[PDB]
Amino acid sequence: MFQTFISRHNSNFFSDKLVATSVTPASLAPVLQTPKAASSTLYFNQLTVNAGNGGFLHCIQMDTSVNAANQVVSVGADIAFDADPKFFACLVRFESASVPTTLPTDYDVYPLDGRHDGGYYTVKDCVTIDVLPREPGNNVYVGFMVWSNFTATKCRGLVSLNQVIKEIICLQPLK
Amino acid sequence: MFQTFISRHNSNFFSDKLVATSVTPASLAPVLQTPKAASSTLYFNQLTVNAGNGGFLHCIQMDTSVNAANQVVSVGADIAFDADPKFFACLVRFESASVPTTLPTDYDVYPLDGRHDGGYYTVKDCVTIDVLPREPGNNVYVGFMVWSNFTATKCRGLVSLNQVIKEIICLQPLK
Amino acid sequence: MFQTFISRHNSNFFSDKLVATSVTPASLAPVLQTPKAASSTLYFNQLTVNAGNGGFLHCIQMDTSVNAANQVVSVGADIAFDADPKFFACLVRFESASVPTTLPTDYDVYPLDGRHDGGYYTVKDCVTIDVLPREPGNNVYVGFMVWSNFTATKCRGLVSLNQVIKEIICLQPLK
Amino acid sequence: MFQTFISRHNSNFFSDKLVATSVTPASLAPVLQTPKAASSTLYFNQLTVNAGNGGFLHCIQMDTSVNAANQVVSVGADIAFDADPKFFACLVRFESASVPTTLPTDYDVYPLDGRHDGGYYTVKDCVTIDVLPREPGNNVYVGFMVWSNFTATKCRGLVSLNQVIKEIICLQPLK
Amino acid sequence: MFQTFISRHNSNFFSDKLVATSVTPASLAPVLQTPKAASSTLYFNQLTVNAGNGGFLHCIQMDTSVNAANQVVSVGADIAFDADPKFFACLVRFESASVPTTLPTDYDVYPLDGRHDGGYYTVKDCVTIDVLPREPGNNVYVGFMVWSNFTATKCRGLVSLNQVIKEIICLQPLK
Amino acid sequence: SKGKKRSGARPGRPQPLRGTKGKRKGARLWYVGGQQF
Amino acid sequence: SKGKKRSGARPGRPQPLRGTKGKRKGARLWYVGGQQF
Amino acid sequence: RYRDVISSFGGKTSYDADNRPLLVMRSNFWASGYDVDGTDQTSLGQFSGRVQQ
Amino acid sequence: PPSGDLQERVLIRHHDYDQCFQSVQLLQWNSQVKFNVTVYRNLPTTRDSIMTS
Repeated sequence: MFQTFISRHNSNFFSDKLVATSVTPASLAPVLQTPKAASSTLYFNQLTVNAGNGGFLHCIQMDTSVNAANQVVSVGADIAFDADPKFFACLVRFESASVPTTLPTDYDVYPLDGRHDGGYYTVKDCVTIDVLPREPGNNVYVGFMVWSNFTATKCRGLVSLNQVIKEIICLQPLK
Repeated sequence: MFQTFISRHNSNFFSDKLVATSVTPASLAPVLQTPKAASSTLYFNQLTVNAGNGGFLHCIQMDTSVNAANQVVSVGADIAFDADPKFFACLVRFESASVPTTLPTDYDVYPLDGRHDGGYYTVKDCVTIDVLPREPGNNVYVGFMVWSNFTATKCRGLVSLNQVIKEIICLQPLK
Repeated sequence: MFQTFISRHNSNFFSDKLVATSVTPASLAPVLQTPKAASSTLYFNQLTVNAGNGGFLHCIQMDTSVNAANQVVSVGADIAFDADPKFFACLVRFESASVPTTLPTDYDVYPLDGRHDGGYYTVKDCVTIDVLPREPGNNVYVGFMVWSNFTATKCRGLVSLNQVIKEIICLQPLK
Repeated sequence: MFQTFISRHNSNFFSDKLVATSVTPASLAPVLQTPKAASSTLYFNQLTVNAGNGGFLHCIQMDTSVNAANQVVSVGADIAFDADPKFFACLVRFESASVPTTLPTDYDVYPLDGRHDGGYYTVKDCVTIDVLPREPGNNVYVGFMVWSNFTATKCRGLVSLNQVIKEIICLQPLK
Repeated sequence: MFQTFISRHNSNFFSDKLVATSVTPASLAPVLQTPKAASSTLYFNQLTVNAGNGGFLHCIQMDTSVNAANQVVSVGADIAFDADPKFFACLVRFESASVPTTLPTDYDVYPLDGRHDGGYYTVKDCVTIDVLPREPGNNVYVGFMVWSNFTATKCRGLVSLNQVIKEIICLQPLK
Repeated sequence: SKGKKRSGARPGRPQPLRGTKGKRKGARLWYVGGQQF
Repeated sequence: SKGKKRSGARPGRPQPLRGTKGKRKGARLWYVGGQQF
Repeated sequence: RYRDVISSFGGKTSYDADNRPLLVMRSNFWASGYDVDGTDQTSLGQFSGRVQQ
Repeated sequence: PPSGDLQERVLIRHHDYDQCFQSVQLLQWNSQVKFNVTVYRNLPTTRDSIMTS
């Protein structure tokens, strides 16, 4: 048969380890690692989750070189909790005048079709988002967020985010 | 590889929080929040469900500016119950001469392919619906409905509805 | 992004409630409601299932106006049992000289890709079937069937069937 | 919306009942029923599985009328075990100089994307396979195989196999 | 209906049995069998997993005959554990100057959309990867890796990897 | 048989049908009570 | 060898085959008992 | 047929004598057309005929 | 490079062109031709063969 050659994520080619050992969910959701560029993969073999209500997230900054209002942003994730902390996952967009460490009080949420199974979650999707600052002198951040009424547990997995501002080339034997 | 650039929902870019703390399912299913426009995203971090038989729903109004009989309506949802209230989810169409607070006795239901997993539900789909009033002097409402023999429990998640009356533009680097 | 505009079911626009309160599975599988036309949606908020070996089904009649041997038939379903009655679901084709109330001894079965989860089942698919009477003076019926070694339990959901003999029009803003 | 009209299985239009009541898994995996032709659907409402290590399978013979090395073979299945016999399913190709009753010691296996859920399994896929005898004077058989460390249990369902050597015609109202 | 004729994996036509009976997960993840060529299918009917933190993997070598930087690599897998060792699966790229027996300290990870269900895992996907040595005088290996906080358990299944450097031909009756 | 044995193929493209009737007009057929456009 | 060594390529498009037989007619071949159309 | 027997003697029969219809005209032709080429990933190399005369 | 003795190299192996074409039922080439034959014989007509006198 033929090969598909069309996808929805297109990861980064370089992955980074999480420099942290614990997180505390809160309404001001903490950022796991410092945001960077327009593409980033984060994997963690062991993360301790403390009891708390709220969430936590992994985000990237938006590139504003191209003057186009609406752009596509992709995600691919795979998380495994030891317990079953009934939770929902979404895509969050927010703005900040400096480098953020938590989530501000003004933000938007978006639905993405994942594969909840109880402790397990997988997704590979794309969503169109308005990427321009919408308010002068601000940066825009887009992240992958997990929210629940958390208890003490543990998790492992990886998260990857990508902003479609350029196209990736690949080898096609017939073309 | 190439990027897909074709989707099934196309959310709104602006999300609203639920101004409510509890709901009581009934045969006259209550509406969670006041309907608006042709597109709306609703997220709730905490909702208390009381015991009752029936359901509840989130809906939008239909725009009648364009004189076309049949139009496409999309949904994207993600709900998490604490218990397992065996339930089914569908798309409901009804009519009302004023702003509704419950579901009238005459309505239609439609099936959509979700991802039931026990307390968890996810969907991202589109359905063609006749959107004209079908009876003079009435408004048409389309919603996302959950129905079961409910007990006392809790839920969290978000629901997004969209009516395809215009097309969304996005950046394509090759075009 | 663009909108898909291609689907697999295309429901009916009019849904009917089940006039019944119980069913008894058997090798002669009972029909839930009187068959009609080439398209029908049936929803039931409460159905009592008695103990028995066999199944039950919801069917439609086949339209023979167009002289084409093979045609496509679609299904969209969503069922929720209270217990876990290990069961399999399929598409069944049979023939009868009068209006049927059970399943005759001669019939065919077809596989469709559903989403069993334990008490839960969802599907949205299409299958090509030969629709002409295959024996003079007979009617052809196609249904959605559930088969198991049933015990006393309860279920809720909806089932929708469609025969692709005409095409549905929809609004496309760019075309 | 439009209708899909593209599929992955295309079943046979005629289904056969299993003439058997029990099976014993083994390293020489037994064949459920006599192989036939290039297309066959088998359904069984009740099958007893005895304790044993190995598997069992349902297969068809390969048609060699057309001199083409590589061809596509499809499968659609739906199985329900009463217990949870942790098992994996695959596609198996083997050769025999006479009609087989078990699986020989030389064979190949192929992966297909199913939907394991615990006692439940569903699949609808296609795989390219080399169908010519690869050794003079032999027949080629392709089957659907289930393998585990089985205990005493029960199962129900249906299995359908198809070899794509001709194309199926269907009615398209617009064409 | 029509046949799809487009896929995402395209397995090898020849499968190999695992010559091993146990594995011990570690941070230096052991390789199950000696890497080979640009395509390989490995199936194992019985594998014993000892207690340990880390993972294990099955890999192939990359062919450097064609001077193209980025190429597509496919995977199809199906694993069944007896217990539920909460784990995540990914694609790993690494480099070595000789034939490897473990995973070095420098590597990259990639997400792929699987179907975790608890003891069960299935996937069929493709990912673009840079395949040139990136450092003179080295070989590149790409594998399928499973990582967890493992205990003593058992597993069965098969794993298949493919590098898209040539295209596969198939019979099409209409063309 | 009698008298025909002719042929009828023409080259070109099948242009759409234009006007249901009319090759040669005779007398009036319809009387409504005036002009109607 | 003997006598041919010719060539046969022509330009144009491969028009579909039209009529199974017929380059030059001789005498009648079939007798059914009358005319048949 | 009776009209064949009379013709062999050298005679003639009108269609009223035989009670048969009268053929006024007859036409015959061959039907032709062209082909359409497929241009996507799967149907590149496939053709479909269209007869119109 | 071809293998075997001299006779095996000189003759054509059609498996050498398998990767050049797509798989179809009509092998590696196909043709549709009309043969316009004409023979001048000395044979009786069909009429002479079926009539005794």
